[PDB]
Amino acid sequence: MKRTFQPNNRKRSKVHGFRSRMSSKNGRLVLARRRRKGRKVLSA
Amino acid sequence: MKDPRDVLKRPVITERSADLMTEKKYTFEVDVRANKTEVKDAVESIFGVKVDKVNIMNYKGKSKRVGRYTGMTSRRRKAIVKLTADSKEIEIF
Amino acid sequence: AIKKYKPTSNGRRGMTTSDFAEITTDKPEKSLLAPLHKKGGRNNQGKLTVRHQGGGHKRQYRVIDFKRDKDGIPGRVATVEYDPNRSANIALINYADGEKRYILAPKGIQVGTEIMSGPEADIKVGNALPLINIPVGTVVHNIELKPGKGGQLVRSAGTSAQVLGKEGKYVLVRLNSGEVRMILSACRASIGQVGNEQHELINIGKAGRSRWKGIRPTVRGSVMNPNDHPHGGGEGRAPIGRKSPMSPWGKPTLGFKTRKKKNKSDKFIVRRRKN
Amino acid sequence: IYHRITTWIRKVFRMNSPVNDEED
RNA sequence: UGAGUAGCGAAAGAGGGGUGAGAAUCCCCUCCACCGAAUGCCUAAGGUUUCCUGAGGAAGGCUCGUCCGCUCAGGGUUAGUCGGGACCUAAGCCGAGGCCGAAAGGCGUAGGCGAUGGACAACAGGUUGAUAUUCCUGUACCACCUCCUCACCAUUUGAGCAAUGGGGGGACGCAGGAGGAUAGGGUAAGCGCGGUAUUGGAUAUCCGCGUCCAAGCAGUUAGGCUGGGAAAUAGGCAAAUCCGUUUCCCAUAAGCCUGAGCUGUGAUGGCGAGCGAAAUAUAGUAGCGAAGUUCCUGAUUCCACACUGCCAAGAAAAGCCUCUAGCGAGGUGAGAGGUGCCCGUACCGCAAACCGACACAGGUAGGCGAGGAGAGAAUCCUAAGGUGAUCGAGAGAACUCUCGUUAAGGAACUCGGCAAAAUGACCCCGUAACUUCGGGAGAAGGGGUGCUCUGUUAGGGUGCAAGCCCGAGAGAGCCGCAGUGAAUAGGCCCAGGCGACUGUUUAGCAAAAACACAGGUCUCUGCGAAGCCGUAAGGCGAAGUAUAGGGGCUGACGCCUGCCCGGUG
Repeated sequence: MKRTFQPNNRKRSKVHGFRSRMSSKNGRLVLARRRRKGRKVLSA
Repeated sequence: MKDPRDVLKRPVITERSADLMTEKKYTFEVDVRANKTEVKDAVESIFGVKVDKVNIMNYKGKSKRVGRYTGMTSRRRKAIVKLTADSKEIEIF
Repeated sequence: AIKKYKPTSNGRRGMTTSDFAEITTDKPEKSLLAPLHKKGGRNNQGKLTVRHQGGGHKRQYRVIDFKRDKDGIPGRVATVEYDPNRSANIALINYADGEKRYILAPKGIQVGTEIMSGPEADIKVGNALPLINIPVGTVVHNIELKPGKGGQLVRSAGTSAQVLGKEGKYVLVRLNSGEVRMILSACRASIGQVGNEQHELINIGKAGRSRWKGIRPTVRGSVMNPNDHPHGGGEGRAPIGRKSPMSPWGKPTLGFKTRKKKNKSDKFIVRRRKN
Repeated sequence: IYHRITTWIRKVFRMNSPVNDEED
């Protein structure tokens, strides 16, 4: 049966990309939380 | 800069490449940002040989784990320049 | 005319379609075609402000200058064409300029008949001349509210209007269903009621034709869950026990006036609600 | 040869139908 | 601990050898089995090397293991023509100034982004342990540029280039039916084979092969132009010998535009059944190489949304075709010389290389998809191509499951004909109540279809003939329990309640007497709308206009739909 994960790189990039978060201040906050914790891999 | 001479890296020594030596073509690694037009001006300067149809290829690096620590190989970009007939090789020499 | 279908199938038992006798050419002129993206009734925000819209057949707009701003220039009715966008049929008219403009079509028009858009034009059907020159009591269609704005009034098929008389300011008019307004005397209008009166008589006859309209089905309110609709809840076909029949929005619908008691148009309302 | 080896374990879940009936 | 107990993940393997310390599981050979409208290939998504060669093998292989999609070493994707970007535009999004909003931001022009679309030039064989409409051998094609080679012209009396502008064209729905031709199958001919020891065939015997493209050139299936010529123009922001419009001339086709696919050229080239060396690092190639016709059969493909019919009337722009505005001193018309970039190219994609914790009985566009019977991408058996689908051995207990059978009976079982059985394939006979006259209706109920001959039938398809095919109707005969013999392709007759119907609904307990629908009715709404989504701006309704929209109620159709305004709105 069909499952929730049906990958598409264009979708993952447009929705969860670094500039998708740069597009709004809230996403900048997401990046800020991403960087304060020292994550090796920001965004998607 | 820019200069033709710095564009090249090292020759590709493979059994597949040695067969191409009779094809009047010689593989060479080339900078990733370099274009085919730049490579054509390199052989004409460095080797002095007339250039015909140049082919260029890029390779994604393979994983090369060392114990716990995995790591991607650097992306090589060899080029294939098909030299014109009647032209001495400088390779190996 | 109306072509009744033999009940070869359950959907044939009631369905009917108009004769399409007025139609002459199968295809529209390319020059005046315009795109019509279907909003589906959604807001620009993306939310659906209007219930049960979209899903209909694709449509392509034909340019129509209701304003008829040009004047003194005779025209000619070359062709008549079907209009998916509205019940009224479209009739193409060739101007003496060589200009071409699709125009609203009153019934009884003939192919090749002359039509002048000017004030000096004859009463004869298809002409559009200012209200001051219009004789009292003649039928009029495509009336503008203000000059240069286009005729929002009486665009649908089979509708009509009549003049009760006129002053310098403003000319009286009988709007459909008997309502009356003092429309501006300077304002332009077109004599002769719109054709395709038989459209009201048309029977859809099946759920499938409605999809092409495309009129999406509407759930009855009592069937709806109480959280979604005021008349919801109950143990099977709940009685409209709650006081005052209601829309899903809080305003009552049966007999409740939705009019703003204060409005700029209120002065113009000489008459209202004849029922 | 390093011969490194790694093992991973996960709890997962879940069902709860629960298929239980009565008393009512 | 339960236990050495459950499980070992659908569905054929057997033998001979080989490798090796170790072989049921690895490799090779010979049989056999399964898919074959795929368990076949080709290519997206996605995975990101899992591909290849040489080794290793402790762990990951529901088991061993010399073997792996494992672990190590190197090796492997080649493009002006394929896909995408140096072209365009849709939904949608971003969005200078701007319109709004405590702030943050929201909205929206110009403009830009964005294919799932439009535009666009390369086709045939060969090659490796791989990657090939990329490398190679042939023939080509598009665009751009002149140290060049000829041909034609003109110096503002202007040869030509001709737009960001105006038109033309691109440019589009569904269904159906003739037609032309082809990708594909089969027959007679042709060429290479074999005389077969199991009774009998140099014989209406047997096996195998039966050709080839984009293009540059010619014309043809045929469709579309509705006509072309002249004059006049309140128009297509300015202009136009362009378009549109108007008026005359000639209209039975001169002319105008596009064609599939054919014949010869592309090819004195290569594919090809079969021979198959030296030997090399003994795989098996190099290398040699015949015939290459004709008829029947043909679409779901193409000409092409071309034609006809229909309603629910069915994208957008650029590339192009022209027109002037505007640029001008050297340009055009053909040959030669060169230039042509940036990314994706491996493998797995019906799957053990992905969605699923797994090497998981499920899930995953689309493009090719054969033969015999058959209406057929039904069904059964088989080509092309794959698959031996990775725990087994043997006893033949209960018991559980998947099935096959059944003496005499039948639904006596049971909440309930649940399940199962039976019917079902074509042709023909025949067909009721009721009804909205369409139906009901494969009503029901019966008969005939296997094989042989008269019969290369009667009659049709194509063909000059010759031949290949589509094929009843019958008569006479032969057989078996049997005859669409296998396999899959309805069980009906009634009587009532509810619901017009198709359709939809709780994915993962309930699909329905529920929902919805057309219809019927009430009410509201006059455009700066009633209703809304929003603080607003904006937008939906609506490129709508009371025969149009919003909301409530009722549910096709037929007969109807009574009384009450005190109370509550």
